[PDB]
Amino acid sequence: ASFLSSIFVPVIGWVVPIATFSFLFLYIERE
Amino acid sequence: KKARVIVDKDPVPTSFEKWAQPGHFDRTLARGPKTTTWIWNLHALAHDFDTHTSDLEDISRKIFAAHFGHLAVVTIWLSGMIFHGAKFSNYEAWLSDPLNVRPSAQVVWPIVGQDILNGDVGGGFHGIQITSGLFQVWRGWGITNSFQLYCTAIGGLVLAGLFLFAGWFHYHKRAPKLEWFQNVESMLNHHLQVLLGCGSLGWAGHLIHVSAPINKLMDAGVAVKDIPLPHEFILNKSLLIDLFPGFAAGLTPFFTLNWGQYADFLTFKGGLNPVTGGLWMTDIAHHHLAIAVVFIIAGHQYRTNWGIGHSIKEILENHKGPFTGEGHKGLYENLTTSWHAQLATNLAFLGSLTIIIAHHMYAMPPYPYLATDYATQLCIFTHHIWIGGFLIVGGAAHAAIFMVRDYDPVVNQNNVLDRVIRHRDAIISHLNWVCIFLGFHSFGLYIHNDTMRALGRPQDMFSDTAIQLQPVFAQWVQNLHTLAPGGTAPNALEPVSYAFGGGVLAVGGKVAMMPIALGTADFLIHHIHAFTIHVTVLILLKGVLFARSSRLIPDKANLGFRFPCDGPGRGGTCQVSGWDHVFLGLFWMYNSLSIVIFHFSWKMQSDVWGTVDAAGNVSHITGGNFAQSAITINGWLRDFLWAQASQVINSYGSALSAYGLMFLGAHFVWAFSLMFLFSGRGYWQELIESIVWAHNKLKVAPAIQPRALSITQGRAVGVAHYLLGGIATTWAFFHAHILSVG
Amino acid sequence: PQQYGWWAGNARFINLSGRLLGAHIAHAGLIILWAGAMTLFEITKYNPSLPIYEQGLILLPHLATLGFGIGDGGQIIDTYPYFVIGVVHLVSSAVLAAGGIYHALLGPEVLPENNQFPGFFGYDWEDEDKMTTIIGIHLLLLGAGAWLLVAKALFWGGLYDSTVASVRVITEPTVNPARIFGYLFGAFGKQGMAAVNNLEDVVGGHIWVGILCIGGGFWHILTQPFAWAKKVLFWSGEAYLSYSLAALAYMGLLAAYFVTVNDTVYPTEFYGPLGFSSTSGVISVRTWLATSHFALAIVFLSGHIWHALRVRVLEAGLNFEQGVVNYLDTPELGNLQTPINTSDLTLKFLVNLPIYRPGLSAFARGLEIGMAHGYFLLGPFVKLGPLRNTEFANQAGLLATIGLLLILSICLWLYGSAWFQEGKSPQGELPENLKTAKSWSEFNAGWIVGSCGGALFAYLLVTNSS
Amino acid sequence: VGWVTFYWHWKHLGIWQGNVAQFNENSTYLMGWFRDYLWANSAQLINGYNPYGVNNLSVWAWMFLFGHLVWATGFMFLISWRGYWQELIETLVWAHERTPIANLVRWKDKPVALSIVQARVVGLAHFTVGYVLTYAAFLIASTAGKF
Ligand code: CLA
Ligand code: CLA
Ligand code: CLA
Ligand SMILES: CC1=C(/C=C/C(C)=C/C=C/C(C)=C/C=C/C=C(C)/C=C/C=C(C)/C=C/C2=C(C)CCCC2(C)C)C(C)(C)CCC1
Ligand SMILES: CC1=C(/C=C/C(C)=C/C=C/C(C)=C/C=C/C=C(C)/C=C/C=C(C)/C=C/C2=C(C)CCCC2(C)C)C(C)(C)CCC1
Ligand SMILES: CC1=C(C/C=C(\C)CCC[C@H](C)CCC[C@H](C)CCCC(C)C)C(=O)c2ccccc2C1=O
Ligand code: SF4
Repeated sequence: ASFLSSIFVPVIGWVVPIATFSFLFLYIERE
Repeated sequence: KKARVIVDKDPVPTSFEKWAQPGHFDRTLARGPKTTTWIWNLHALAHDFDTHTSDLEDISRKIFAAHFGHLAVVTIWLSGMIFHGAKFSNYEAWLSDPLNVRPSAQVVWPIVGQDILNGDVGGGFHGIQITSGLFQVWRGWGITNSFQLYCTAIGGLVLAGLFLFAGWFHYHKRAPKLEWFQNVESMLNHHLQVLLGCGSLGWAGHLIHVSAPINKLMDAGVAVKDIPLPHEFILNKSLLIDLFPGFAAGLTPFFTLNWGQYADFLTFKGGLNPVTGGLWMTDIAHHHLAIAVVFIIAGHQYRTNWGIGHSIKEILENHKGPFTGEGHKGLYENLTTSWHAQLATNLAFLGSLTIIIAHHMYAMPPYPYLATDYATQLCIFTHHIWIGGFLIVGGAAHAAIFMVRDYDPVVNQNNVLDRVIRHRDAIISHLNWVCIFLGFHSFGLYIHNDTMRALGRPQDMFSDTAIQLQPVFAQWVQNLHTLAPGGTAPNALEPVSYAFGGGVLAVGGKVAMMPIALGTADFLIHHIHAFTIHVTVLILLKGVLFARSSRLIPDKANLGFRFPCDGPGRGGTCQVSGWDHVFLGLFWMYNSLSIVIFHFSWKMQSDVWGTVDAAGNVSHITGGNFAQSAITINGWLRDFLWAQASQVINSYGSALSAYGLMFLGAHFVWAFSLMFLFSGRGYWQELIESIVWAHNKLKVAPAIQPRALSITQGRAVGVAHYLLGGIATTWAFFHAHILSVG
Repeated sequence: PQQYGWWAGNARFINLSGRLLGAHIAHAGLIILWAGAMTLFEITKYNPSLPIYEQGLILLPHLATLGFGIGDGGQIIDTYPYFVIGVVHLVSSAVLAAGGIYHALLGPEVLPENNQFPGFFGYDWEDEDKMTTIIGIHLLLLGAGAWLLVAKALFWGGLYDSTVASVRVITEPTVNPARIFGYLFGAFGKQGMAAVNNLEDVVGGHIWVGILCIGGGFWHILTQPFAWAKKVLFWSGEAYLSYSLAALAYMGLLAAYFVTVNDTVYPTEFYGPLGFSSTSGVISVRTWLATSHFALAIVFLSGHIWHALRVRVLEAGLNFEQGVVNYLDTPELGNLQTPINTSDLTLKFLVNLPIYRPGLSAFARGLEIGMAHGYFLLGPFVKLGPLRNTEFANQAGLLATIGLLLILSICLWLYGSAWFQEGKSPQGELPENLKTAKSWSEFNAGWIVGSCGGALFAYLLVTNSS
Repeated sequence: VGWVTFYWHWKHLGIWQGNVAQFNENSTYLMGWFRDYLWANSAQLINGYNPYGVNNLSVWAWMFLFGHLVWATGFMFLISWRGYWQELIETLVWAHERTPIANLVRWKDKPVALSIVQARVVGLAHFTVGYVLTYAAFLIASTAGKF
């Protein structure tokens, strides 16, 4: 189960920020 | 026209009337106080002579008289230092034993237990150990007794008296007209030839006739009582011949260009006297003679009353090229109609010179028994760096004051000053960038290193044992200066400084000076200096270039030099004034110089200073920990601040206890400053309202209505206590540490 | 002419051919005088006991390497060859001196241009053929001079060799192009052309140089300069001077490097130990030659820059009174016109970058930009990464690069998504074919493909460095 | 809360080490606090990492310096006020517009210096975060180091 750390920590570190900042950027610039 | 003495007689009648009329000098202040803001404004405007009167002649007279005043207080101070040397010191004991006895010229009175501060300083004397280097100055002067200091002190009090009289006389009695003041060519001639040239020739005289002989005998181990008085070397030539055979030749070799006949008392030795670890008096003699000649020649450049010579206006006007339009045309008018333009220049370059002096005096210790007095070395370096940094920021302030008050568009159209104003966005944008680049690629390397060390990855660090950043250029220059004697300086025996290379020179057991090797820690700290200087310049240059206007406030010149803002509009215009850029530049000057004196302190203690074994092995004060520690912030926190603060914090119940108290006191004054800097007037005026209510309630409400400090004064008080507290802390730190280990 | 002051007095006869000629023959004479007179000056104070390198004799080393009166172990046994050479120059100086003073003031101010033989020597700075023929004519004499060194090295005695410390005759010159030109490509050492370690490559080098110079000699006299040369170069008389100064500066630095590192063509028995060496306090001949000609190369580069920038200012129709800093024809606009932002070089370069270059599709712009950025971005990741000192340094670096380029691809998609909002075109200096949502998608597709490719290509070159 | 927690911690450190005397005699003058509490108990914390290696307090040593950095960063927003920054950002806007390849890209939102109130918010946050992390690091490292 320890292997989940190798999946989740990179996701919370990179995937989640990129996805969140990408969406929020597109939302705050929507006209 | 011709330079001539032209003065008005009895321009200002002397009377105590105006002494009894506080704020007489300003029309607004003359009406009297209504609020407590008046009391501050009185002191704030006191020496702002441009606001007293419009007349440039009256301003010039006030400035000339004030200077005699400042010369008088400086002479009183220098006379006091020498008097305290004559009366309340162990100077004579220290002459007999320079290496063992500790210089002290301040004795404390026995009251409330403060006599503890009178520590055992050697020479059967109890007092505060002095770090001003006065003993090394007086030894260099060839002063060998207390009577010579008494004479010099009294002489000073008479000179201070003369300076007071001069200032009163040249204001109240015979005040020069504006014509006199604007003879810049005559002033430069007299100040280059007499003040500097004849001063240097005069001093060469003293060195050659008094200092060099007396110091030579003291270095030969002759007892102070056995050494002849300085006049006996003039009256009895035989004594002087015995030390310097070249005097046998007399003055004929000078007039017949047979100057080699003086090669024994006018030398180009280089390095340091091995007895004292200071520069050779004979090198210093030849320096001051050579300086004197170059100055006396230099000060025949400017045309006065005989056609021969340059006019500075014509020189300036002729220096223009295809990038700079009219070039330096109109700058002569700026520098001869604005006192602020002269004060800007003179503060900028005297400040820059004082920092050069700091560097040149540690690397080439000019006084006998200075190099080994590690307390004096650290303190005079730090002192002169600080004075330098304040003077430079003053330069920028008065440059901004000139731009707001004294700048004329008509005089300065398409000249270098006009054209810098026209690309000021390009200047500040590029300087902004280089500041961020230097910040990232200097400080970011420390953060990289801290993180790598913390993650247990020393191989990934920027260090000598990891990813190296060798300062190859500084390393190459050190080599060139080390190879200079015999090569590109054939008639030099040693290098100018052992800092560049050559051998470890040691006096007593201790290292006077040795080569200061540069590596990754020296590359990193040099790029921190570059960073912190470029950011200070960004702030100050932005202050001067945007003093008159910006894209935000077009009419900023109308608001003046010192105004708090132009209100919360345009998003908020807090600290747009040239004054507020000086305010912010002071913090960055403080930040910059703090890291300079910390760099000096740690590098010297780890890599230069220390004891020397009979075999010749150098054991440094902090055992060369700089290379591996000074490459992380944690290393600075631990191995510098934490480690070396042990002496100041453990000083209570000893002669250094005062530094322990100053250390806390200074930490307090610093923290107190944050009240003024972080808060605003609005809060304090509303608090004063409630306090005024209570005073009204008991019928003790003052007629002079209490007001919270002005927005500008809040900031002025803030930065004042911040600098005082911060600098005083380091002062107490440096002393307590270096008076224990050094 | 008359606008130039006495300080710039030699600029008065730029357009006057006779004075300019007379000046060149006169200065030639001055170089010959020095070469000849200083050879005698050095002969007069040669102590055969002490070595040459720590006496301060510079020309005798140059005569020594050619093998003029030397026995075994680089020992100067006879000095008659130094004297005959010294006097030959020193007399040639007096002949060239005469020629100098004649063409200066006694001769005509302008060399006449006509169909007669005296007409041939006459020239104009605009007629490009005549200068090209002069280039070729003097190139034949550079070739001739290189073949005279070869003839000295092969037939007339030979050259001194530091391997055996004797004056061996050369028989088998290296006529291999791959070997001789390999020096230009840094094949046989890091030092390049200054990495020669035998006379066989030196003679071989001067064969190749000899035939190239003679080959170029025939080319330039029989051909006029083509339309591509007609556009890229400046054609004022000061433009040619600035080019020649760039060459002299390059040659000065070349020889300064040669003498510093090379010991074959500069023997240690004559010039002294390699690098910068001082024996018994005395600075070696090598150090003097190296450091002087290094300093003169920096000066002659400063000469190229000065004369080249002056040409570029004059040809732009700008004077030095109004200057090189102007306004944008609308003074109240932000920017100023400067040689950094408005120079034809700057404008031509920027316009021709893939982002601005006409006739590139949105994809092709992205692709070229991608390839460039993807290529250089590999370096930092490979060489400074955490796995830089492992077997996975290149592979780690490549995956990092692809990684960064994928986030940069998202950044592009975000930038486009933000701006392209139904009709409203993006602000900023875009090309006309990147002002639609589909064109921006193509540009992003271009960037991705380009950047991945650029990274992959750099990786294939890095991993196959063998 | 600084004074409250310092007091709580230094009194307890004495009690936990069976050395109440230290607090009892040195807590009556502020050099005692400075030396016997801050200086004395920083010893292990700041050696969490060093040239010789790392231990389990390396993270607290790093957070300790992080706190000091975030605190100090707060001073910038609290001391230097908006008008300075708005004038600086104006030149950056100029430079972007005039840079030949960079001026390709354009902001949707005009760059402006933080508001007067926002600067007090951001300044006070950096100050607070700095205050908390610095003491959290010191409190934990110094106690966990001894115990
Ligand atoms: C919060 C989570 C997080 C995680 C899990 C990582 C993980 C990593 N970082 Mg760290 N990093 C982070 C936050 C994070 N970072 C932050 C906030 C900063 C700024 C303070 C940094 C600053 C930093 C630097 C300066 C460096 C790292 C490096 C690394 C790598 C070192 C491991 C190694 O030596 O193998 C070697 C591993 C590789 C060469 C890369 C493996 C493949 C990559 C991760 C992705 C491949 C493409 C992917 C499939 C798709 C696109 C990317 C993305 C959208 C997912 C590792 C992948 C080092 C590195 O190697 O950079 C690339 C490095 O030099 N990081
Ligand atoms: C520690 C305290 C602190 C710090 C870090 C800063 C930082 C800065 N000051 Mg400020 N300043 C301060 C205190 C501080 N100041 C105080 C107390 C005052 C009141 C006097 C000021 C008043 C002031 C003035 C008047 C000016 C500055 C300017 C600057 C900037 C200079 C340019 C630079 O070096 O950028 C580089 C950035 C740094 C060195 C910060 C650290 C960078 C880290 C190590 C790298 C990034 C790591 C990572 C990628 C983080 C993100 C990842 C994460 C989100 C996952 C810089 C951002 C100047 C400026 O803006 O000119 C350019 C300027 O003119 N400051
Ligand atoms: C701010 C300066 C700074 C610098 C220079 C470095 C440098 C480095 N870091 Mg460190 N780091 C830093 C701050 C810094 N760090 C900070 C603040 C932290 C957070 C605490 C870290 C945390 C960290 C981690 C966790 C790791 C690193 C690592 C590294 C190394 C590899 C990084 C890498 O591959 O990036 C690649 C960089 C680029 C792709 C950008 C290159 C920029 C180019 C060269 C600019 C070119 C401009 C050009 C000259 C101008 C135009 C050209 C013209 C022709 C048009 C490298 C030595 C890694 C390592 O392994 O250490 C050895 C690693 O694992 N760093
Ligand atoms: C420390 C001090 C002091 C003192 C000081 C003094 C004591 C000084 C002095 C000074 C001096 C004592 C100086 C002098 C000088 C001099 C000079 C400067 C001279 C010059 C000369 C010349 C220039 C010459 C010329 C000539 C002639 C005449 C003839 C022949 C020729 C000739 C050219 C050689 C006092 C008390 C104030 C106090 C404070 C501190
Ligand atoms: C000095 C100078 C300069 C220059 C510099 C630079 C900029 C450098 C860099 C460089 C670089 C930056 C380069 C680059 C290159 C690149 C390359 C060479 C690429 C390649 C690529 C490829 C070939 C690819 C391919 C592919 C693709 C695309 C896709 C698919 C896959 C493949 C692989 C097939 C300039 C001009 C600015 C200006 C003047 C001065
Ligand atoms: C504390 C504080 C105040 C309050 C401080 C004030 C009003 C200063 C008042 C202190 C002086 C020392 C009062 C002196 C009064 C009498 C002259 C004392 C007479 C008694 C003596 C003779 C002993 C401000 O007004 C202010 C304004 C703008 C920004 C920040 C701040 C700020 O931080
Ligand atoms: S907060 Fe103070 S300085 Fe800023 S706009 Fe308001 S009154 Fe002016």
